[PDB]
Amino acid sequence: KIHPGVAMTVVRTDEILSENILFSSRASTSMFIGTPNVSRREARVDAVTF
Amino acid sequence: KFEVLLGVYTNAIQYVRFLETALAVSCVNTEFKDLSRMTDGKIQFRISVPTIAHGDGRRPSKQRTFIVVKNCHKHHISTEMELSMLDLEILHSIPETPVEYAEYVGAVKTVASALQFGVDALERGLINTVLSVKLRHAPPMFILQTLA
Amino acid sequence: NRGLYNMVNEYSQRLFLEQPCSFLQEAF
Amino acid sequence: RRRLQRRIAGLLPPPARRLNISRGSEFTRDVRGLVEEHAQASSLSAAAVWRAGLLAPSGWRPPVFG
Amino acid sequence: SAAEGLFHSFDLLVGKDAREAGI
Amino acid sequence: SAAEGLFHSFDLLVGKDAREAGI
Amino acid sequence: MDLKVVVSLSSRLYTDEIAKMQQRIGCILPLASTHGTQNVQGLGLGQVYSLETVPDYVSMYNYLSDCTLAVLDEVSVDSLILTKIVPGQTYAIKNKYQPFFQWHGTGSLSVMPPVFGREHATVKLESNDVDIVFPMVLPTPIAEEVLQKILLFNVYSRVVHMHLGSVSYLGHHYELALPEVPGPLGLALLDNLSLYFCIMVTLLPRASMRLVRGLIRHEHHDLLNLFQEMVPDEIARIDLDDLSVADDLSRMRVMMTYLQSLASLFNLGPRLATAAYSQETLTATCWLR
Amino acid sequence: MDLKVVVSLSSRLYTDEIAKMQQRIGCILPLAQNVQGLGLGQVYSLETVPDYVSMYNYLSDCTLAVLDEVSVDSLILTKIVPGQTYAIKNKYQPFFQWHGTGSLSVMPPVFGREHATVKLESNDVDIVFPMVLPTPIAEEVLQKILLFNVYSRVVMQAPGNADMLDVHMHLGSVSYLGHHYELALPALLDNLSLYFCIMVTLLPRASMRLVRGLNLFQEMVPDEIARIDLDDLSVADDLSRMRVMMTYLQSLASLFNLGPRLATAAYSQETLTATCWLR
Amino acid sequence: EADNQIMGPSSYASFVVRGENLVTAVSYGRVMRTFEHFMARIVDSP
Repeated sequence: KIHPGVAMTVVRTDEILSENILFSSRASTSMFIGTPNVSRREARVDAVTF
Repeated sequence: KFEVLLGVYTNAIQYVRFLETALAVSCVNTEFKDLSRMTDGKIQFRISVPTIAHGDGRRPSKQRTFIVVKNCHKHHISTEMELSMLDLEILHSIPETPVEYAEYVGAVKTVASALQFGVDALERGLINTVLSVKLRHAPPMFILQTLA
Repeated sequence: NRGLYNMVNEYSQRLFLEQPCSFLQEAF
Repeated sequence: RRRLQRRIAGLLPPPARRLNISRGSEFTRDVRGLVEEHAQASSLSAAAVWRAGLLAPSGWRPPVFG
Repeated sequence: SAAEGLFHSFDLLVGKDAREAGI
Repeated sequence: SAAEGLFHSFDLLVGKDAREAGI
Repeated sequence: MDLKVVVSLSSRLYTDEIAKMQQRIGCILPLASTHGTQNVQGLGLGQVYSLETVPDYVSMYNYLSDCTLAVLDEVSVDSLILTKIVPGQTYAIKNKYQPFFQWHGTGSLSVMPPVFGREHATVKLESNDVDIVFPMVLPTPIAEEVLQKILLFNVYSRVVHMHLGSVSYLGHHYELALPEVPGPLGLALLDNLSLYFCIMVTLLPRASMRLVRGLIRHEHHDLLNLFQEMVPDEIARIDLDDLSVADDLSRMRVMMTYLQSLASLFNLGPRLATAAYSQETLTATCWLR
Repeated sequence: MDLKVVVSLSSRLYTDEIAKMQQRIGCILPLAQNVQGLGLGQVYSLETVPDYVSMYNYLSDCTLAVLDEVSVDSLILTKIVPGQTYAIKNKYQPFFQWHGTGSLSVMPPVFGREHATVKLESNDVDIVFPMVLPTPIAEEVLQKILLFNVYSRVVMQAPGNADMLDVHMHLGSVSYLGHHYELALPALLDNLSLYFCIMVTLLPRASMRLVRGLNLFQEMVPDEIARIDLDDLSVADDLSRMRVMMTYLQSLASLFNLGPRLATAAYSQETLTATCWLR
Repeated sequence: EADNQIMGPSSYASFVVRGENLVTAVSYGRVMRTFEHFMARIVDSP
């Protein structure tokens, strides 16, 4: 327990799982939502996948 | 012969919409219905600034209308609906017999259930894209409070 | 430092970030 | 021109199916068209071999030439 | 299970005149 | 820009039956 | 394009077998034929890897190279449904293999014979007398050292061997079973390697010996740690020659072609080029390289 | 299918940056979306030692992308698939002619970092594009930089056996299909050279162990200087030597497989592009 | 206190039979009407 001639300043990161709050004012963005396309992918005899 | 009375428990699932949820306050959402008609990614903003009538200096100035341009982001969500084959075969051949009306109603019920899971998945992807483009363009409070 | 300068002058010219504390390069 | 229109109109990709989730009465007729499309694109008839020629542009690739 | 070989004619809903979920 | 040589016949208002502002 | 194989059983699959096959959904299975409806006796790797004979992995590598690959999507009574793997489509392959190698680097995968043992991926059907073994899917940096351990056990059977018997990974060490005899085709690959080496030993250069001599006597790299500060005499008697550039340039061109031929020889088994692996969903969007 | 991949540029690009990105618009580049690890620029950074083998393993691991359009904030680029083709161009400042060669090799640029790069002052990254070059030129420059690294480190240790001008006369020029190119020969390429060196040093004892594994047929083909090593060596040392040698042999063979080998059909020298698919 | 009493049912619930309505088919309009009722209930909540 002899103190050396230097001084150490120990640095560490700390990962913290926080819980944010999101505000967004009335009519902030504007969405142009279109009618979706449907495409029959799996032409199976057991079950069809659209 | 009635041989057992089995009790099953079907899970109750909340089917959400983008208008029933409450972050539709933030977004004025429209039915464009053909997004290929807008090929230009940039939307022209015509910000018109008003003016205060100063009589003291007599330095009269009309309104300074400046124009910035801003990019329109586009997003593309895709889910799949699993409709079985035999229920679609029941759904095509509409019957007239009152004993096959029950099998038709069962096929309609399971096809409507699979469609409802697909539509609910799309209306849960809309909310996810809206939250993603809200959280992409949201600066932290400790900068925005003193900046704005 | 260029991120701080760009954000502060970008908000000034108007009238993205991975960590809020990362712009202020000081430890606590 | 009539020969050319009759030749182009047959050699055309079929349009993509729409489901208007927003409206009520449009969703029912659109899924009606969906099941009427599957039921004639799957069964043994001439309708399911008529569907294979439209090619719906992964499966077919026009090659390169030297 | 219980329905390892049995058909079912109908079911008994838990007093739900318009709901299909539950026991 | 986009209207570098084009006339415009009309515009499409964002469901605003009495408002002229917005997209 | 329907890419879906319905492999049908003759007999009824019991409930524990249904649970054991439902535990393995998304895994690679090699098929016998590429067609729409097949039988179980011929599904998987069991027809080349049987309990009665020795585990020979080199014929299993060429079997996995030749025959098609399929992923397992749906298992039910009397039938289990598979999806083929063609070039031009992106497939979801989940890591359900018992020696767990984490795909953190999103490296290119490799399909292996079950070198780590049969009985963890042996999954057994008591409906019909067949044994479905699932091939090991694992990245190619592990695959090259597993293949070199397979090739080196047969030449180090004569003359510490626990290091060659087990595998090395970042997190863990797993035990992979070695046979006392490799087999006919493993001996054929070792024979081809021996002929390649006994021919290419005379077509080695002379200049790099001067590099390794001056580097041993001068500057120790981390890569120069194997010699334990010692040089043999064969290096010296091939360094009693003078150096030119023309014969070395022709020798390095034939060395380029021979190293390409060795790249052809070592590259055994199918490889899968992963893109956008999800560690939380534990599946990977892959296509055939 | 929908294949248009965009990348997120933080700062807007200035005019000279637009010109330098337009100059090499036809070339391909890898991919990691982040503009930080967008290509090979994180191995060619000033952060790491420019090691060839890790660069090659990263280039063979991650996917490639040919870019179509450049803007002040976006970079339109399509990634590579094994299914279909893309039209790519030869926009590399070491210019190698793609006249009629059916194969193109993608390797890290061994002709200097400045020769195939764009340095972005305004942004956070300095991007580089790999060398897309015909495969006999690829194996020839591998020979003439590998042997030049060997014959250079040898005359740095002992300059009494070889000559620097004697190796610089032949090992600085490639000659494929009548075109005569010059090699910018200056560190780099030292780990691959020492890997090859370790391989050809331990390959005598490797060949002896292999011929003793299975008689005078395969023992006649070594010459007398290539045959004699004494039969006394420890078991653990021999096993670790064989394992490390075969590891370096497998890595060196897959490395002299030149990575993602592109194939072309119709090279149009008027417009400097060729129809290119992945093989 | 938001209240001092709550409204609840005065009796135990009774198991209702569903699934065995053997009433005959009315017409094609009946099966098309129940198809439109089931299918358009996806987009109409109340």
